[PDB]
Amino acid sequence: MKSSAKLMYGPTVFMAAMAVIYIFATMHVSDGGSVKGVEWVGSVALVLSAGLTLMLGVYLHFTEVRVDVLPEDWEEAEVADKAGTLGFFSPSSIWPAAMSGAVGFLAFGVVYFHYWMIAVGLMLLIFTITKLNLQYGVPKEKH
Amino acid sequence: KHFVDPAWPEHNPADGHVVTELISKVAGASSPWGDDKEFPVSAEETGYVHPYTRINR
Amino acid sequence: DDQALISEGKDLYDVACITCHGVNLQGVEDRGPSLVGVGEGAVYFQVHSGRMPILRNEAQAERKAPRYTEAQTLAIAAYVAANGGGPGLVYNEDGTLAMEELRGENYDGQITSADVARGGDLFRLNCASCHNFTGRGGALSSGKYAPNLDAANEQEIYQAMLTGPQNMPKFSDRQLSADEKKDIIAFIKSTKETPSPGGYSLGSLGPVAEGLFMWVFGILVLVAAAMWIGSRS
Amino acid sequence: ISTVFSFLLGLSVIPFIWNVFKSWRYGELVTVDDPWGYGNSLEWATSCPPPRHNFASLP
Amino acid sequence: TAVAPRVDGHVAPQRPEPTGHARKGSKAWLMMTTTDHKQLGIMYIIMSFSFFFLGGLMALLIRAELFTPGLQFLSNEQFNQLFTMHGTVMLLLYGTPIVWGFANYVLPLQIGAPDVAFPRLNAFGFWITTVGGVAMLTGFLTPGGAADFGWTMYSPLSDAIHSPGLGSDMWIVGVGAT
Amino acid sequence: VAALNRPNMVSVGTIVFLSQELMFFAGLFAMYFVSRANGLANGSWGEQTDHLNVPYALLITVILVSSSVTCQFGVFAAERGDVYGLRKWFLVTIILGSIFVIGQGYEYITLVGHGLTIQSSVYGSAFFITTGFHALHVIAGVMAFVVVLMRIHKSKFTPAQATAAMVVSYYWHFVDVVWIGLFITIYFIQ
Amino acid sequence: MSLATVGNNLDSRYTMASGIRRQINKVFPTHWSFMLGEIALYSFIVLLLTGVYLTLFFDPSITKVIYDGGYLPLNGVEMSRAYATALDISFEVRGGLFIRQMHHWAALLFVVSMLVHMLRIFFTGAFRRPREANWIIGVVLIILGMAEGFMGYSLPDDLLSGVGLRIMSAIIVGLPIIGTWMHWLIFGGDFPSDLMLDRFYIAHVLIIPAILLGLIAAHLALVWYQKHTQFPGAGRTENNVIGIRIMPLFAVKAVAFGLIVFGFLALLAGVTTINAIWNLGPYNPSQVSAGSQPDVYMLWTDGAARVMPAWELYLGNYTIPAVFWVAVMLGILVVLLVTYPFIERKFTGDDAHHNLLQRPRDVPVRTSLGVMALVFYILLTVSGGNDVYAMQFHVSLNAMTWIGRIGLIVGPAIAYFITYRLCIGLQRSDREVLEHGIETGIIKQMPNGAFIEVHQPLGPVDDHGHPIPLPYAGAAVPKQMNQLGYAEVETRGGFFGPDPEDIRAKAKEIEHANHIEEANTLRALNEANIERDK
Ligand code: HEC
Ligand code: HEM
Ligand code: HEM
Ligand SMILES: C/C=C(C)/C=C/C=C/[C@H](OC)[C@@H](C)[C@@H](OC)[C@@H](C)CCc1oc2c(O)c(OC)cc(OC)c2c(=O)c1C
Ligand SMILES: [Ca+2]
Repeated sequence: MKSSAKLMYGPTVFMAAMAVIYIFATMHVSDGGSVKGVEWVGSVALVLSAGLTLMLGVYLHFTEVRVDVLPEDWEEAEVADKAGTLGFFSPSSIWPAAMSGAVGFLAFGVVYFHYWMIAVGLMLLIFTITKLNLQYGVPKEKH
Repeated sequence: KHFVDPAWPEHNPADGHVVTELISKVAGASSPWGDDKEFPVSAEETGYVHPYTRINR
Repeated sequence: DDQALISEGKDLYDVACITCHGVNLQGVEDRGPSLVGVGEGAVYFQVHSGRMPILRNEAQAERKAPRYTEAQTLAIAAYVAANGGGPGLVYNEDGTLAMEELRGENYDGQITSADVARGGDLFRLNCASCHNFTGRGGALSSGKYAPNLDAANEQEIYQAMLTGPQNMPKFSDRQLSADEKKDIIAFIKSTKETPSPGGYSLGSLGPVAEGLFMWVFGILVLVAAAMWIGSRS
Repeated sequence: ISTVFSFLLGLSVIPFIWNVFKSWRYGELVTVDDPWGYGNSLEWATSCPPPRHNFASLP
Repeated sequence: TAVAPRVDGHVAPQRPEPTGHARKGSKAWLMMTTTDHKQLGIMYIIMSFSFFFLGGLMALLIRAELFTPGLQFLSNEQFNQLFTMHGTVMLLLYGTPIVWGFANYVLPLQIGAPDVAFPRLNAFGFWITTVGGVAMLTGFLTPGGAADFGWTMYSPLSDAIHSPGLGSDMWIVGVGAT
Repeated sequence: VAALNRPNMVSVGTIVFLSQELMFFAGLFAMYFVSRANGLANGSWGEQTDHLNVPYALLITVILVSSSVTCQFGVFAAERGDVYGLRKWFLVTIILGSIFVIGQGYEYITLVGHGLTIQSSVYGSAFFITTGFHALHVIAGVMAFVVVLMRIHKSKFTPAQATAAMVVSYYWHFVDVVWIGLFITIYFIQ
Repeated sequence: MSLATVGNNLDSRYTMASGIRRQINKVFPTHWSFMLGEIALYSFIVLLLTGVYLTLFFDPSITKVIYDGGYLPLNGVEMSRAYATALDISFEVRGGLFIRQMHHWAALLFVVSMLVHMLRIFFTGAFRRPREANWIIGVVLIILGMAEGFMGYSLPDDLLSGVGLRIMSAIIVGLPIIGTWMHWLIFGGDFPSDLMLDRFYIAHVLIIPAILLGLIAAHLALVWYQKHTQFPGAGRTENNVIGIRIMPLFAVKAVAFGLIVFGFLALLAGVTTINAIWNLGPYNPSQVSAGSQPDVYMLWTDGAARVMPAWELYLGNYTIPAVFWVAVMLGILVVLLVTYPFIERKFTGDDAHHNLLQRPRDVPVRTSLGVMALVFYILLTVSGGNDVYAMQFHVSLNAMTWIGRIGLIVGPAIAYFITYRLCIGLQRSDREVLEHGIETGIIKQMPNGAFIEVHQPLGPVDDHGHPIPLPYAGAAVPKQMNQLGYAEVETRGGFFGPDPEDIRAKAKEIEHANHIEEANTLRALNEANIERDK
């Protein structure tokens, strides 16, 4: 995954440049349609955005440096090079809808700010995420 | 000597680890049923006993 | 003093109240009523509790965060009271605006139980029909409701009783004398501030609350127990 | 003028809903992997509709 | 480049069945439980076009009331609620979910994958978007009505001191869920 | 004959998710800094940071970084295939995270005891929104560690459970970093 | 130990051994939902004990008295002796509030446990021949439980309870022709009456509890006699029972579940209020409250009273009040419930003798009818508390009564449709796995490029790998590999370290051996069943 990891440095350099430019400009430049002073929202936003693209670019690069030459990253790969297992995928699950319902109960409790609704929604949410994450591991019944 | 789980694959010790945080030996998620397993098996060795049910008509 | 107070009140009125109540407090046809003759009590209740300014017409204006300080509220109340008087605020013997001293007619440090016992009957006859036993609230016609009596301070309870806000009836001091109002205040604040002896109150709504509690979660946990003890095959 | 043509633009969805509904259950059947003929992308290398796991074979 | 052998007994694989030939009960429990990216994509697209019809109906009420100078059937409040919710529905319940629905359907077909990476997270995304829509539109069921501060929710007009109805909260949690 | 090394898919998904959680906390930090600018425009900010308690904050910082070291020891245990080392270190990490959140709750209780609240000042609003959202993220992290311990209790320890443990370690490292940054802004430079 | 003597006496005097031996070997199936009836039974036991306790401190008289007692915020207030002794239970008796709280919580749990137990009986089909008598007894029991709870909360003579007595009296006067005469019979006069609370008292403590105990005794005797039903499953036929014997397993399980229900009701009794009668004040015909609802098991009746329009008949010098049609509707529902096995016999054409339950997915009409009746009952319950709904979620109260009216039509229809299709979908999902086997979730790429998901057949296979599809047997079909056991833990030991290897290997050996033994037991039993049908 070379090109994917490497193309995250375009926007990283650009957003860092725009961050420093915006910062110096908003603190030093004066025009009649704004008040001079560093604008903190855009400052923090742009530097953290460059942080996000830095994060992905660096992690994906640090992975790329020790993955083998895969057939999907090769220009003349034969279709039989990926023959074998591809991986495990969930065939079905009721718990995504369950989680959406838990989050719905939580959000309506937050709306009305009923304390019992917030408590029950948080309980439902931890339960449904737990049951999602225990789906393919529940024991066989021992009776 | 240190402990290894009985469900853990055996491996070439020069090849590092079965899995680590950056890399795996599979493109998707590893299976809960152990990747060393090969499916299907015989129905006899799943242990499912298919019932025989007759209801009164 | 009072003329500087009336100046401050007029200036605040001119940039916050003048679109719905008019420059001479006469009212604007479908935006707001006339304020001529409402008194300082009406302005105190409405502004201090946060009900004014209304910012959209509906079935009922709601209590929200106040837009003006208490001093600013009293400035506006002075200015409105100059346009034809009305009922005023309850001041204590020293001259401060009365607050915890209204907690029963025989107040002296703590609430006395005779006041609570008479104010309970007064509240259960004149008030609880709309606000439920112990003042948790109730629903009226077409999106209207009687609020929860927790947020109101003692002055606001008194001025609510005097001014009859929105669909609330008026209770003059000839109808419910001063002592009967103070006992109603004592009862509200006793019940609003005494934890139930039998554990969690479940909002004090009445049987629907305990219903929901049991008939969902109570039977759910014992179904969980049954599934723990029994077989799913 | 704007509102008159707005109601026209609102009527525009009536043939669209009817076309979707009718064609979903009585529409002309597709007998080829690529009924437009010149599909560039890989989705036209598989059947209409694809099987559960998309590809019965890859080119 | 390698060449395969002309293998014996070869016949092309079987074609799946088109739509409209479904037996009853074939999609209810499947919809509720599926992690197939492409059924999920069809669900996304149907959902977003239904919301398109809702928001557009709000827009046509707006255009009806702007037809002539006076207020013929709407109030100022109701007109404000209408443009606010037209904007929110069309951007956040039609636009973004139809983007992700088309992506869900065609993207694994375009790159040559069998599934998407995280199937149950895909299912979760669909259902949480639907719940966000339901929450956002639930404000209209109040007596005061929906939110009426424009889809931008400018402040201090969005503060509780200046927009106290419950719909103003519902709008927030709606966009959050989406 | 052997199989090729590929990117761990679940790790990639977790890192993308943690990038967007960093972008969540961006906004709260921006709120803080706008508030701080307005507060230093008349020197009121310093009088509100005169309620802070830097030694105690540094203490719970030490505790949280120790817990992150602990969960990385657990990661090592997992990738070697050892359920018992993992199951030990993750419990130690859960204990340390519980200690963190209880200490932060005590910090709130004492700050409320003498002034600072959401309503009493703009400083209190910024302080409690930022530290409260972070504490909620810490509580979700310890929830994650407990659910991992359940998973490896009642399902055999294959690599599929090891990957889960490793990505929950990634999540705990993210909260540790958010704490170091939040501690550096609201306690040191103030 | 001396037991030789004890048994020798007992048997010698009563010829006892054969009978008790027949009893200790009785088999019970152990599905979890077969516990639900026990919950109601244990609730009833708690109700009797706490009830007798409360009779030692309660004076059911309507005579007025000035209160002087523990609760000082009602000192000097005139109240009936009923309300006064309720207050004295609450504040003068040590632990009295705890016991009254437990009594009321147990009443709620009693009615809801009977409700969900009846739902098991309905959806699983257990009412069918030979078990319609238990259905009839049971609907009588649940109606009597409602009536008992009404008379129970009516006794303390607080304001909220007296409003409910007022309403019941007003229902009874409205009935033609005999409404006024019925009222003067029940109450012994105009309402409120000198004998009102005393008749309610003896109904509540003696008469209805006696009908309830006699009917529970007949019910449980009849379930013991006609042995318990069971689900389809390996080895399970119409002509047997499979489960666990009474001694030691089922009896210990029942005593433990009784402990759990007792302790749960005891915890409720302390950590949450249920009827702060002191906050309501004594009864006054002129006063009322906003959210003055009855208890949850009666909310459906109140909701009926709310949704019925003002359809009143004026026949010259006479009139049939609007609230007549409420009583008609409620009566119809009640009569329909008690006569369900018989209309199902009419419309299914089945009158056979059944001992194997049905899964609710396999019988979609009954499931959909039951669900739409649950939606009907839940909408009547929610309309019976609609003003609390409106106050707390800010809906229009007029919109809420209209939601009640329009929804008692459209809601059950939508519910029937949704339920029917979900039933058939679960049904069809079972056939998918009996045809093609369990989806393992593993996706495997073939050399031609195909992605194929590995299935696991549950039965034999054809020469081309495709399974030979098994027949549906009425039982549950496993849907994931962890159900067959392929995620079971392969290490034995505590939390912080393993067991020694000598124990671990031997233990896993024993475990695998017992699994094979149990499987072969069920397979041999299943083959004996096939053979016994020739
Ligand atoms: C129904 C007809 C009512 C009766 C009887 C009483 N009140 Fe009321 N009250 C009612 C409404 C509809 C409102 C809302 C008014 C508004 O403009 O918001 C109120 C308001 C109050 C308040 C204010 C509470 C607050 O939020 O600050 C109080 C303190 C109050 N009412 C008290 C009260 C008392 C003590 C009553 C008996 C004497 C009483 N009200 C009668 C509706 C009704
Ligand atoms: C022998 C059996 C019973 C006796 C002796 C008994 C006794 C009593 C007594 C004396 C009261 C006094 C009022 C009070 O304490 O406030 C009461 C209340 C009550 N009873 Fe019973 N009872 C019995 C059975 C039942 C049953 C079987 C039920 C339900 C089906 C029930 C439901 C109630 C309820 C709900 C109350 C109201 C409790 C309260 O509001 O505090 N009782 N009972
Ligand atoms: C206080 C009331 C009740 C008690 C104590 C009670 C108790 C029991 C018990 C213990 C069982 C056997 C175990 C079980 O199935 O859970 C049972 C079975 C049964 N119950 Fe009830 N029940 C009550 C109410 C009802 C109601 C309301 C109905 C139906 C309307 C009903 C109908 C049945 C039937 C038909 C059976 C036989 C089921 C079978 O054999 O599988 N009972 N009851
Ligand atoms: C000795 C007794 C005998 C012979 C009784 C015979 C049966 C009569 C009726 O059927 C004819 C019966 C089904 C039922 O009436 C629908 C009654 C119980 C009345 C139930 C009832 O209570 C309420 C209640 O308690 C309340 O408390 C605060 C409040 C209520 O509304 C706000 C009600 C209510 O609205 C109804 C209908
Ligand atoms: Ca117009």
